[PDB]
Amino acid sequence: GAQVSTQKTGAHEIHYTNINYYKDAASNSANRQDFTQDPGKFTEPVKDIMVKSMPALN
Amino acid sequence: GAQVSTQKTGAHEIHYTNINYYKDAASNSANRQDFTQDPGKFTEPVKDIMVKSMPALN
Amino acid sequence: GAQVSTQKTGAHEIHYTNINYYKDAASNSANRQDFTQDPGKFTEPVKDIMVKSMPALN
Amino acid sequence: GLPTLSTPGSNQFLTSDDFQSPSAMPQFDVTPEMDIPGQVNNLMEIAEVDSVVPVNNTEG
Amino acid sequence: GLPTLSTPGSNQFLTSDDFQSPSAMPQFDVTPEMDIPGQVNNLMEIAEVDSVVPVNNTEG
Amino acid sequence: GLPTLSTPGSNQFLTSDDFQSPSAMPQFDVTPEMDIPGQVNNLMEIAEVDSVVPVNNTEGKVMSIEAYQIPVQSNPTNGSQVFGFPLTPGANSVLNRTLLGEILNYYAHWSGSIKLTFMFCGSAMATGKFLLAYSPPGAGAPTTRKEAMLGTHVIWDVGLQSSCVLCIPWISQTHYRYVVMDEYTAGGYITCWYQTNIVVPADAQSDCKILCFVSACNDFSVRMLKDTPFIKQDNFFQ
Amino acid sequence: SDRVRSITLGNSTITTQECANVVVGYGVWPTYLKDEEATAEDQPTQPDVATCRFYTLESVMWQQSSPGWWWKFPDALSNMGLFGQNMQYHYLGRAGYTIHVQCNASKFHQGCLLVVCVPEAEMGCATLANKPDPKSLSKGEIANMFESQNSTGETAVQANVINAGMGVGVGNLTIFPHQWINLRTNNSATIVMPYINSVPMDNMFRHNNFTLMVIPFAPLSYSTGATTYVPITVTVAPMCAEYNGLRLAGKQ
Amino acid sequence: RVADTIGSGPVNSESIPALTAAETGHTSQVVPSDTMQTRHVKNYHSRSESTVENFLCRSACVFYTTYENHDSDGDNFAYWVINTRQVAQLRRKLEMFTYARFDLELTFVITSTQEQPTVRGQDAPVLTHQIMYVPPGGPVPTKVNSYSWQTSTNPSVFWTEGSAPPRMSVPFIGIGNAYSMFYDGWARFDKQGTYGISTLNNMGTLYMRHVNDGGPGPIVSTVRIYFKPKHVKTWVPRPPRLCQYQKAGNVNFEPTGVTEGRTDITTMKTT
Amino acid sequence: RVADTIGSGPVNSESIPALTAAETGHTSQVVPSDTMQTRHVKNYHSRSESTVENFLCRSACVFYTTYENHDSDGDNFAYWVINTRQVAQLRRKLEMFTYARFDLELTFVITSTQEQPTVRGQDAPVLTHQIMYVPPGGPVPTKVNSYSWQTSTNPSVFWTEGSAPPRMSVPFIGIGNAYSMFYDGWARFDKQGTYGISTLNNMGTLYMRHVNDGGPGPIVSTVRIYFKPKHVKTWVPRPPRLCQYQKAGNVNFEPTGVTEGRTDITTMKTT
Amino acid sequence: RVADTIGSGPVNSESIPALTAAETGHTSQVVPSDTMQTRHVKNYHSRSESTVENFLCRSACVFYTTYENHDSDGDNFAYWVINTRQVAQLRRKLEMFTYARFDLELTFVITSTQEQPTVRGQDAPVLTHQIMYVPPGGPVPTKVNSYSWQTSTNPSVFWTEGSAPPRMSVPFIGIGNAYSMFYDGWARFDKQGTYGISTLNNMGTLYMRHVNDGGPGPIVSTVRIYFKPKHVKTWVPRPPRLCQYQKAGNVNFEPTGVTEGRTDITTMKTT
Ligand SMILES: CCCCCCCCCCCCC/C=C/[C@@H](O)[C@H](N)CO
Ligand SMILES: CCCCCCCCCCCCC/C=C/[C@@H](O)[C@H](N)CO
Ligand SMILES: CCCCCCCCCCCCC/C=C/[C@@H](O)[C@H](N)CO
Repeated sequence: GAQVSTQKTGAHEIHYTNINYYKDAASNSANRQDFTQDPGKFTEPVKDIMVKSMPALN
Repeated sequence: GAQVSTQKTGAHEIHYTNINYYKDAASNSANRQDFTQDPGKFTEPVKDIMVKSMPALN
Repeated sequence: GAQVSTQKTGAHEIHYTNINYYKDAASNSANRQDFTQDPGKFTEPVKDIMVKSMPALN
Repeated sequence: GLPTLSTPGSNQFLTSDDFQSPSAMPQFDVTPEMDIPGQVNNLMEIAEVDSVVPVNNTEG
Repeated sequence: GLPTLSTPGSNQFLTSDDFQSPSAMPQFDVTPEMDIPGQVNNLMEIAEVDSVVPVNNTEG
Repeated sequence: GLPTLSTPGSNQFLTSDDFQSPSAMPQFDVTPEMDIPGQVNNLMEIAEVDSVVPVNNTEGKVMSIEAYQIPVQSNPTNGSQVFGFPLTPGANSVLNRTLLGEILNYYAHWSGSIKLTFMFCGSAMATGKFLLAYSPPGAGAPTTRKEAMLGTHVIWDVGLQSSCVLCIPWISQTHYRYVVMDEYTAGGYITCWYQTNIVVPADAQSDCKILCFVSACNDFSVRMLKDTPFIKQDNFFQ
Repeated sequence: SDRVRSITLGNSTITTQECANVVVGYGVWPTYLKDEEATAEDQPTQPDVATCRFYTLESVMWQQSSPGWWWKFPDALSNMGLFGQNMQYHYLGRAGYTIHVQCNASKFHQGCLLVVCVPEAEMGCATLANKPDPKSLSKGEIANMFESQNSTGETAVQANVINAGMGVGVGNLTIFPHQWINLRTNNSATIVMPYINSVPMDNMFRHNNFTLMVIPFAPLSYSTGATTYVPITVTVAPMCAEYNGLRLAGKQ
Repeated sequence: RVADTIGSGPVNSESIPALTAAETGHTSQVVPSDTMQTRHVKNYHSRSESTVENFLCRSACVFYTTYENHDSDGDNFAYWVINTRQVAQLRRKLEMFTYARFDLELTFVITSTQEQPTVRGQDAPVLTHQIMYVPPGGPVPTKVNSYSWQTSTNPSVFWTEGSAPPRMSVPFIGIGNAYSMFYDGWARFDKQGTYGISTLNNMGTLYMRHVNDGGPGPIVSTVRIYFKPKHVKTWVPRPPRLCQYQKAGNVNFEPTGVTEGRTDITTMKTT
Repeated sequence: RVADTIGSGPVNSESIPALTAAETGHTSQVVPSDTMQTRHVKNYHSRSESTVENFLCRSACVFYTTYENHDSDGDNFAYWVINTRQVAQLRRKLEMFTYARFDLELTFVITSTQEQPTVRGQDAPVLTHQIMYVPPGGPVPTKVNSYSWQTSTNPSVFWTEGSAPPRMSVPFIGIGNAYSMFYDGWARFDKQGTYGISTLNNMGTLYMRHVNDGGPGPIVSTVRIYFKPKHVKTWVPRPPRLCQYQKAGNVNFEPTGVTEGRTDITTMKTT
Repeated sequence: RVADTIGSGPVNSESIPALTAAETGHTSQVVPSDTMQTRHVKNYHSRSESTVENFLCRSACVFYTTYENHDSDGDNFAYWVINTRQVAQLRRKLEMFTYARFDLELTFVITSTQEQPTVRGQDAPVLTHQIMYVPPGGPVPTKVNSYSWQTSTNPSVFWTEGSAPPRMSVPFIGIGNAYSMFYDGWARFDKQGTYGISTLNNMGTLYMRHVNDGGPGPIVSTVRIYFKPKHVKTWVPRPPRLCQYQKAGNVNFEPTGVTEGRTDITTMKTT
């Protein structure tokens, strides 16, 4: 059960391969490839949206 | 995801096998098999071609 | 690209497996299984064959 | 044994290495995740938030 | 790391061993083979050739 | 554990080894490539470019742009020698410092044809014919034009085309010669002689210069990397 | 035909009666910066015809003892009309150039110049423990000169021609884009240089980019009576010049 | 792979291959067949070893320094501000190109030696070293036991003696699109200040020390640092360095002759 | 990956992007295009290295202590009650978040040194150490040879000198749904007693010792402990610690200025 | 595999297998069946071990030399100009053939010893050696710390004591189409100068040294070099060397008897 992922390659111009050998998920290597991103939680917690090109205070 | 390439064999008379084990392309071995070659950049940068059998200065 | 060959077993009564890991043919193990054999070069370099049961000098 | 050859790097401890390692507590059953407001994934989510700049940082 | 266990024999240097080894000269382009008369493959090709026996190997 | 057996070679550090290694900076995002003019892929692209050969590398001239200027003039005699140097590109002072020679010096063996181009820098009113020749080893070096002429030669006639090419064919018993200078690997002699003479009208200089360039032909290749003997050091620069 | 030549940029035309070809950069022809290669986000100015035209620098006289001359670009053009004004008002800029070196003699004259453009020509100081000074490096549109003996100076550039001020064999300057002006056949050299740098754009005052070097390998020579005044003129045209980061003007 | 030499025979034409005009700044593409009678040769020679990658891709010492087990405060630990210009060899190779882009494979050879004020019953346990890389701006150590050695973020390697050269790979960490080997410019827009390649140089500092604290007998360890470019891309080739190097931060040189000399333009005697 | 800057041109509208009301507690989502003429830029920059995991996922020393081969009873063995607050570096990083959940990769660097009363013919066999983790409640050792070192259930590592940093992985062992980096509360419902983060701290104790019993010459060994969070999840980001740390068990601080100062609001001279 | 002996019976023919003419320079292809009554034998014997490859393919010491940790300048480092003629054993094997082509597997056995002016508290850290190969023409070292040891291009091996024989593989590096074991010719066309096999010999030099600089007590290390031909091709077999060797650079010999003698052509007593 080998897993083939993608290496960090760079941008203006390849895969790896991993097999887990231990019975415990804690033994696994790092999740260095998780790129989820949601600023909205902290940057726009306002209940009434807020459009940019609009008069902020009506 | 094993990659099979060709060894430097010699000419007047075979494959390898590589698996990358690291998440970063920088960890990979050398690109010792890249044989691109273009002298034209330095040997003939002249705008008007230049044929060999011809009178260089017309 | 694993290669499976035959072990020296003996005669009056099995396979191995090899994978090459280096980019250069010189890194490979020995050719201990090449059994070509041609004495004719040294034992019979005579231009006119020479049959055994025959009178050597006619 | 499978013929092997050790390479430079063997046995070093690089702080930013990333390998698997045995777990000292086999089969340990972790406590179920919850769902806390405000999860963060990238430091940039923080840098994208306004902070008050001390422009008037003179002496006293 | 892949759990491994070293066996007796590890690190010895046996003169008749047969393993792969890194090449000190990567990508070295050898000189094309030729085709020389008289190739030999087995010492027996030599032993199958007549040599003059010194039967009269007395003293002087 | 998977039963394993370590082999000779384990733990050594061979400078020309080629293995993978962990990256100290995981997930580092490199800066996008650009596209710069002049990319190079093989040192041979450089060795294929003409460089000015210091044929006139005598004594005091070696620190003067003069090292590069071959003297040529009108003479009262016939078939005089203009210059001469051996085909020992890797080790001879005439050639070893050119782009070609510098690259040869990072290697131990070389093989190929070489092009020598001669550019006449006289004046438009000067004329002359020269005989450029290459003589494989074995007999000596030619001491007269009749001797040189019996070998590989081109007869250059000065006119509109300032330049002319003597191409030196690869004639060796080996396949590769050492850059290092061995009598076994001797490569012959390059010489030039007046075929006629530099004739010029009155009120035009009779003394002219000729520049000579070198580069590899398309069959050229070097083998066996080594450090150059050309760069020393006593201790770390600061 | 084909030794003759005509080049028009802006409101300026150059004509040649006897050239070779036109050497082009490293085969690359100049072009504006692509969105995929760009990093500075502001909209660039691309004046065009007002900036990409032929500027003729001061002439220089070739004498039988001249070791050579050199000019640094963009520096040499920092005072030329609008090209110079754009350099002042902008943090960043980039451009290519068509360089046309002129030098006519007579048929009875002789000599041969190497005309090279050396990208990134860092120069050495005459005295090892110092750095040369701005002016020893570039006198603007005024050529600096190489010397035929070790220069001495406490802050001067080690200008002995044989090492081209860079610590290399002057005879190998050839791997750089170049042409020769062998009076016997030529009379001008034209070299188009694409923008070469390790960044998409750069400040035009603090970085020089490439240096034009004109070096005689066969000295001017002639018989008495022949004119002894043989100037070498240099006309250059920026190509595809764009600037970014407008603000007030100056260095600093 | 190289070109076959195609067989050619007699000629009597008005095509003149041998005659050109080098003024054009163009290198002639002549081959033997153009000026002599050639036989056909199937050439098998390859240019594998002159590929820029195989040329630069061999580990090279770029520096070394020392530090001591005991002895206090300079001696205790060492540091090096990373740069490739303090050694002749490598520096001249990289310098055959104006710009380059590549990854690196660092290998360290660390060796130890005993110093004279010996002591009796000296029987020291094996030594473990720590090398820490401090990116520009990071708090730098001031003595063998400064807080900064805790490396919560800077990368470090801990290596024990007798166990095979520690090694890592580092990406192209440049901030431009390539590493510049030359820079004919200044760091400041007013041109006051530094001039030359050093204006660009800001790759951080390495710091090394012993981990086991000082024992009775003094010990000195030397750290040799090796660089091996990998995944190489190189632009704008230049002439190889003629004059020897004088300084690490600039191109300063003593004028030097173009070649060795010989007696006359006629001497076949190779020097 | 980051955003491309989309090209924009002149405007003359009644849409006012630049004007907002920060009172809303909402950060403006303006970009260059909104206030100036922009060119198009295809941005390839990635935020790979600021991911919470890559930020915390690097081994960091969290402590170290020592013990001696021979010398009797304090000295003989050492112990440490696990906590991440005795070091500045790591502690400040974890503390950029209020709650966190993660696995750990422990690595130990163990080094030994000789002490002065030397002895002749001192030639000591290699040293083997034992580290034992004692979960809260387990019988703790009282001297180098207490019965508890038999570890029939507590996990322990036996490691020999010269053989590469012992290492293990430990799961998220918390009893809540996350590790709390802050706790504005008390341990007792009557508020008497401890207050603050220490009320939560109960992760056990580590115990180390030499295994080979004391030889002639005295030896001291130091155990450096490294923590490396893995498989990280973090909630409720907070301002980075300004004031230096004073105590390991609380947030006590000495008031400190918001930044360094400068001469006037007009000084461009960067400090 | 070998031939079966086919059963044969009585004969009374005019075909005479036993009678030939050796003058032809042709070896008779007779077998038992031709001169006697044979039974059938299915022969399973194989000639696997006499294959040229198995014959030459076993590591053989080709030389060894020594150098010292401390002591200054000859002593400090060693060098060897590669050649296979300084040892009897291997040399005689390769020499059973005129030309040969093969790859090589180098293995080095490096051992160290203490020298008498001992010193007290001598406790030396492990030793690391460096071996460098200098292709013909490369700048050669002049003392243990010459710049050339930085090996930016020459290949080198750094090996630490106690860790298993360093080993590499080297291709057929010859410049001809095969390595010549004999050369009945001269290096110069005028026949003045050297004559014989040495004219061809130009394979470079090996250089070795200690890396850790000299400690109190003197140490001498010996480097044994092993060659193992691989991927062997051999042409033109020749008689095995009779006379013992005298010189490494030529075939010079002292005449010697064809065999040992015995009392008469009638003595069955094996010597
Ligand atoms: C745990 C150890 C980590 C070690 C990290 C080392 C990082 C440094 C890599 C430097 C590569 C530099 C090569 C030189 C480039 C310079 O020539 C140019 N001046 C820059 O433009
Ligand atoms: C054989 C060796 C086994 C070693 C086992 C070590 C287990 C301890 C893991 C501790 C992770 C703790 C990180 C800190 C959390 C605290 O900040 C919070 N106060 C708890 O809510
Ligand atoms: C890092 C260590 C690199 C070591 C490289 C050693 C290279 C030398 C290989 C030599 C093979 C030579 C065998 C002998 C051949 C001679 O008999 C003939 N005279 C040549 O024709």
